[PDB]
Amino acid sequence: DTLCIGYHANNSTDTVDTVLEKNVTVTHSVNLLEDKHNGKLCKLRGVAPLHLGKCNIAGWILGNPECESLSTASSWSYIVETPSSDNGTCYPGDFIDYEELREQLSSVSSFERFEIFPKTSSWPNHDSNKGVTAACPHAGAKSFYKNLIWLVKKGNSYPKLSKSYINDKGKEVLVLWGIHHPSTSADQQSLYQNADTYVFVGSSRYSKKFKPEIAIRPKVRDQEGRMNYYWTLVEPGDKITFEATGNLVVPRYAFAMERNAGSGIIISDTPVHDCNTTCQTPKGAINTSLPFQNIHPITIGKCPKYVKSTKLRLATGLRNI
Amino acid sequence: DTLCIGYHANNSTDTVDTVLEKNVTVTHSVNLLEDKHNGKLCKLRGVAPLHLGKCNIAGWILGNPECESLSTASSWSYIVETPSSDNGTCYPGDFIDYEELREQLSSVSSFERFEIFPKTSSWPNHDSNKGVTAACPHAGAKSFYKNLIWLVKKGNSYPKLSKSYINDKGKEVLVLWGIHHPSTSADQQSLYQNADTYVFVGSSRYSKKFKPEIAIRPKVRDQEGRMNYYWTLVEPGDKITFEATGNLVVPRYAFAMERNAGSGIIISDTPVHDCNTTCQTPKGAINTSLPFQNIHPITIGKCPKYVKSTKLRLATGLRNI
Amino acid sequence: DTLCIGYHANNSTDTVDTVLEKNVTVTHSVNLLEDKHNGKLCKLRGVAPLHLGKCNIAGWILGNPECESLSTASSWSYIVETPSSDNGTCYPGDFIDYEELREQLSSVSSFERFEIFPKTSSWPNHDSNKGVTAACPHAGAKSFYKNLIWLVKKGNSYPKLSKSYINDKGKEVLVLWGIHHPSTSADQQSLYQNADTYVFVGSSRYSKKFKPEIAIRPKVRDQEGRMNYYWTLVEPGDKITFEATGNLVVPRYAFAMERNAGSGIIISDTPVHDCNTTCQTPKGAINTSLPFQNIHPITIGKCPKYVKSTKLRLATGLRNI
Amino acid sequence: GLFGAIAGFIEGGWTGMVDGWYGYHHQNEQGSGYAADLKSTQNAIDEITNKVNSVIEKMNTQFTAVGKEFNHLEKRIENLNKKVDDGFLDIWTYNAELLVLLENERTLDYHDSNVKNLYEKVRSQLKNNAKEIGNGCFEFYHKCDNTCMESVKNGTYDYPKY
Amino acid sequence: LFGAIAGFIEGGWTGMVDGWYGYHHQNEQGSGYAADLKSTQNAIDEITNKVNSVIEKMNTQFTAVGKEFNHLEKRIENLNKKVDDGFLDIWTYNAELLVLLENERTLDYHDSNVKNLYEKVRSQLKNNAKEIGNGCFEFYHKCDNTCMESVKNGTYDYPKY
Amino acid sequence: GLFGAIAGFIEGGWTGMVDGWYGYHHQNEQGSGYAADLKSTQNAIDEITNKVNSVIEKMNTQFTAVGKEFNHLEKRIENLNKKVDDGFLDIWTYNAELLVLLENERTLDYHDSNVKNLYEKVRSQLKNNAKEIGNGCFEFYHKCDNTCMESVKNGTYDYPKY
Ligand SMILES: *[C@@H]1O[C@H](CO)[C@@H](O[C@@H]2O[C@H](CO)[C@@H](O)[C@H](O)[C@H]2NC(C)=O)[C@H](O)[C@H]1NC(C)=O
Ligand SMILES: *[C@@H]1O[C@H](CO)[C@@H](O)[C@H](O)[C@H]1NC(C)=O
Ligand SMILES: *[C@@H]1O[C@H](CO)[C@@H](O)[C@H](O)[C@H]1NC(C)=O
Ligand SMILES: *[C@@H]1O[C@H](CO)[C@@H](O)[C@H](O)[C@H]1NC(C)=O
Ligand SMILES: *[C@@H]1O[C@H](CO)[C@@H](O)[C@H](O)[C@H]1NC(C)=O
Ligand SMILES: *[C@@H]1O[C@H](CO)[C@@H](O)[C@H](O)[C@H]1NC(C)=O
Repeated sequence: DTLCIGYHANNSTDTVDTVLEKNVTVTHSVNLLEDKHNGKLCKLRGVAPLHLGKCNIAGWILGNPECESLSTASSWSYIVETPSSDNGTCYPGDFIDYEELREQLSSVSSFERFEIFPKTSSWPNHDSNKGVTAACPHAGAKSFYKNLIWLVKKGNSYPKLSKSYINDKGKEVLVLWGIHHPSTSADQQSLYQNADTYVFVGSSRYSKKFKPEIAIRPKVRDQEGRMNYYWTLVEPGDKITFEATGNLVVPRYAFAMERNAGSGIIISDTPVHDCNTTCQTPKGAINTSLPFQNIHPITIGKCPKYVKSTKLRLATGLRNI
Repeated sequence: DTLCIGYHANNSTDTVDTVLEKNVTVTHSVNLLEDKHNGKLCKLRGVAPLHLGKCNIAGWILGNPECESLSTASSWSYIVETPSSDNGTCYPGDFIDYEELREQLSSVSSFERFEIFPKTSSWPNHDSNKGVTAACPHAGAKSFYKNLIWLVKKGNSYPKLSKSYINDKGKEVLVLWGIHHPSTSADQQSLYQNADTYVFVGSSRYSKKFKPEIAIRPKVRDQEGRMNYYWTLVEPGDKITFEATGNLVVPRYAFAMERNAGSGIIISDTPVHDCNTTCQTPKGAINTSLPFQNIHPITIGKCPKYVKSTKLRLATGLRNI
Repeated sequence: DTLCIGYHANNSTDTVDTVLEKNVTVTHSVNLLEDKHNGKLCKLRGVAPLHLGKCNIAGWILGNPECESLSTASSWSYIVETPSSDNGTCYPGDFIDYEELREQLSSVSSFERFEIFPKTSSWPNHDSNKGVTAACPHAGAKSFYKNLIWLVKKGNSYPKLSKSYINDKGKEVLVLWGIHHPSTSADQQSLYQNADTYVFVGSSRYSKKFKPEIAIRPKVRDQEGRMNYYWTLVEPGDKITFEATGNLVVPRYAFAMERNAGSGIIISDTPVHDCNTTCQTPKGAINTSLPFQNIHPITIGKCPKYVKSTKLRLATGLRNI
Repeated sequence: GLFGAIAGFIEGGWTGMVDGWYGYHHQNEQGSGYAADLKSTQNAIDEITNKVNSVIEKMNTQFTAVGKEFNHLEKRIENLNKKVDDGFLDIWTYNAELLVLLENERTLDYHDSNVKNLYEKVRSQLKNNAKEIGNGCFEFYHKCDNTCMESVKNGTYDYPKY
Repeated sequence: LFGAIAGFIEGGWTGMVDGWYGYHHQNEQGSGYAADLKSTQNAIDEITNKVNSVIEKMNTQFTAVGKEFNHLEKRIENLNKKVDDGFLDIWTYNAELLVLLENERTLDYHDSNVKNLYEKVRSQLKNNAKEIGNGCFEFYHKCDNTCMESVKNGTYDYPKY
Repeated sequence: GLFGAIAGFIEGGWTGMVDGWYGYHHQNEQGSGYAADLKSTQNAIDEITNKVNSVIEKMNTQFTAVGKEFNHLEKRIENLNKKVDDGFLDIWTYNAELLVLLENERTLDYHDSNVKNLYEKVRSQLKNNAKEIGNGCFEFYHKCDNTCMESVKNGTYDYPKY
């Protein structure tokens, strides 16, 4: 005498929405939406990313004199460039199938850089010391790509060259080379005597004959000439043959490489740190179990679905009163 | 005396469906599915579309003698072609990266067409008057594109030409040109005396050099020869250089341009009217707030999701007796 | 005298899940998830697939001597290759736009293969009998593609050849040809006397001038030369013209073809049987009305959505006790 | 049919009542009359409205131009594009079809609840002073005038009565 | 959700086998399980329609998923993979939840149907019997086979004490 | 509001009760006290928890890297890619927005059901021995001591009284 029956209430002010009522105060509630990141570029599997810093992919593999300080990590989960990395192809030209390479290079399981064609003992009928440019400066002194050699004629003679590498590694070998297109027919012979030359690269799958296109281009980094960059993957046991009567920028360093496909490239100012994460964005990492997130649409890893919502509050308790 | 409690009913026959029961009559209901359009091609942001009428994109920018009506329009939200516009490249050939242009041209925020290389004062060493064809008729008499000039030799002499334009506009400049491939080596010299010619176009990013491919192609519009069309965008402050010893169809008119990406092209006979719309389809415009529509999958703007449903009637009232 | 009200129960052990409770036993339930296939590769529309067996697409259309016992079928719903089928382009080279062709060949409505350029009466000025190779063996002895002819010089003379076919079929005609690139300039003249040759293929839409690229490639199937393969579709009433002074592997058989777009290619060992199916996967066919399936993501036809779920039991009865 | 009220123990509806969804039909000496429960009807209308304005207003789309152009040598990415369009077609069609089926079932149950709830809210008021016929109708055991009914539908119903 | 099934009526009757809901009378003539035909028949009609909605509303297009790309198209190959995985996560999740929700509702549907049946007879014979509390009533008068018939029939229209 | 209990015939809640969601407030001679129904509260907590762990745990995603790179001559497939990202954006945003609205409505109805179910479970235990006030409260017709209440909240309540 008597017995009343009722429910709970507290000082809570958490509101949620329903199909029939908006802003309903309720005893308890959880959040389904993650909206918090650590503002750090973290490891992703268990392997840290590759940070290029001042340079971009192009400058990194070619060996631009400024990217001099970065190439060792034998594997990475993804690649990071800065929006203010401009050090790439210092000598104007076209990087064929560039963005594609970048994709292939986004994540790698093993990546060792070996000297494919040793500079000293490989080019015995050509000058391998005269190939520098003011476009690729190093120490105010003219320089060039570390991983490429700009073969010019040996004093009035550019004999047909023909070298070839056979992949004895136990994995794919990324090989990069270049074709130089002089601005004038005077520079053509000055560099490679012969006035009509041709370059041929061939493997078991690749085959392409290049013809120099001599003409005056508008000056880019003070060059009226151009230099196009090419790359290919050589299977294990397969060989690749270089042949040229001039205008060939030969490979000096190649890359033994094994690629675990399925990653990407992040262009961000966000500092790279020693932390584990299962999901990465350019603004930072996400450590969450929630089904949804509104931090960034571009994500890498096993991430929550990106949603436009500004709050996803799921009621657990009951009405307050 | 009595009281009995009950619910509403009326002469309504609106039926809806539920998980449990089909065709349940109810007192009140709304429609979630929009199935009604005004059958008009309307403005989209606040700016009207670009209607090409008899011509398509190719014919429009090249200056086909038939597209010689207007379109001066300095901006448009999207582009409209009729399924029965066939006036494009009157001179048989290949429009390189055509589809891409069209997408670049789909929507523009400023678009003025200026004479890049004034016909009178630009070509004092070549004939800029014999360059017409029966393939590009204007009034039964031969003509040509209005934005291109078909330079030929000036009586037995085609000297190396070398012009260049520097973009002083505060915007990108679309530049179009052409490479002509004669059918026979007799027509080659008859047009450009030299038998072995070359054309080179180059800017800060572009560089290509073309070699005429002389051969007999099957007749198209009475031509055994061919003419390939090329285009490029020149950055502000950048310059583009033309150089050729024959076969070059030079730019006459260029286009100062600024492109707000994110639009498309509609191929429809639907009349274009003076009306505002937030969502456009080939069939007509859609003025709705509903989440779904079943009018057309191809949509432009902020539109309802396209759905296969024939009706999406949502019940609001109750069962009606 | 009493009157009780209750519900049903039985020996059922079927469990289902709810938002609130897991593993709830229930009287009756259906399955929404299809997880059973007939492990057969069946007809799709009402038309059986095209099974290539030992060969792949390339070897099939080119006429590789091993695919000799292959194509007659005048139509198919999709194409089946075995993971083991390695008989394709026996003579090393590059099949240009290969993937594209496969996609256009994936499903066809009519497909008859007629002799476009009759071997006996088409080449009276060139040798059409020496064109074999150890790379394309038919019974240990040298052979070549059935649908291509390797024209060589007729004893110290390779006159400019110039053939052309006009499509009088009431459908598209797939035409395949080849460009041969000898390894050495000695083999060049030994095959086609002239040292500087060119080949040109042209139609109303196609036009391309090929120049051989002579060089030593690494040995593939014992050839250090190469042979690139090309194809095109000729529209009814249109013509295609071949012209060459050497290096041209000419068409012998073409294909009158009509292609109902919207199919694919299955690479599976699964046996092909005489059965009807509305949905096909590499693992087998799916005969279901369910909305979901977890058999295979790669599907052809009108199929259930692929889902990762292991079970999707939908309760129909009530709790069991 | 989920709460047993509508189309349940109260078989039909009143074409007579036109002021709201739920109401009463009194029958005393002063006369007969249909009177819709203002508060209850007024609350449902407010909630159902919010329901429709949720299914609609939560669909906020982007400004995009579906449909792309490809050449005869881009049939693959043309089919990729078609796959994206057909994927989004099946997802939205199915979700929209089921969203309506479910929310229709619920909406009808909402009205059923509101009616039954109205029953009960009056039945407990006047426990003994009237008897349950079983047809959603009560038969008073005493004279109930207009201002008597007015206190039942008002929620302010005295029990010092008999 | 309605307190009936697994609520104030703890278990179910393995005995009754002619429908989902029914009765078990116990008079002098004998005991017997008899399933409510009309009620059972209506649920079966509605649950069936439910399953035939979840299934029949899934109308798909004729498309061939899976495309081919060469070693220089890894990007659009990954784009394609991204479209396939996006559709995989959307359908898997939606199908998983659609079942969880509609299972919860279906069990509540049966709970409702039972409770509704309890009330539909409880209000037909108010005084003539008492509520045990176990979903069972104890008559205050002789209820023969044709007496029960009129209760399960809905025509119990004559009050008799 | 769907079962008439919470915010229905039982207007407010008890800030006093802090042991569970659902309970009672007895008022005999021994004293007054709030006591939450252990079993009922414990069952809801177990089911609501499972609910949240379903909406979350059923979202199993794949390891993919959204975002791709295209040059100035790939604006189309760049827009195709953008279309795929915006399509998935609208689909997930909408369903997540609605999934919460519906499961919110349902969860509140779940608690309403649990309360009403509790009211009935006691009201049918002691039929005559007490009367229904109408405010979810009963007034005993006999002395109900602490061990009397115990047998009501216990489900083991004997009936030899007046
Ligand atoms: C058809 O396929 C078979 C098997 O792939 C080819 O046989 C191979 O030939 C190479 C080169 O002589 C050998 O090194 C392999 O050992 C062979 N494999 C097998 C399984 O025999 C054959 O060359 C192909 N035939 C044609 C005409 O292309
Ligand atoms: C009231 O809020 C304070 C802090 O804001 C918190 O410590 C306390 O637990 C709350 N009261 C209850 C009953 O939860
Ligand atoms: C109410 O809730 C809505 C979301 O449903 C929110 O946008 C708004 O700011 C809130 N304001 C008030 C007064 O409830
Ligand atoms: C991150 O994970 C790696 C796995 O390689 C482990 O070695 C390291 O200790 C972890 N660091 C932190 C901070 O969890
Ligand atoms: C990039 O490197 C070049 C030399 O290769 C240097 O001259 C230039 O200043 C650098 N630019 C930037 C933005 O770091
Ligand atoms: C314009 O189109 C018609 C038919 O479409 C064609 O006959 C005519 O030659 C075209 N004119 C030009 C200049 O292309």
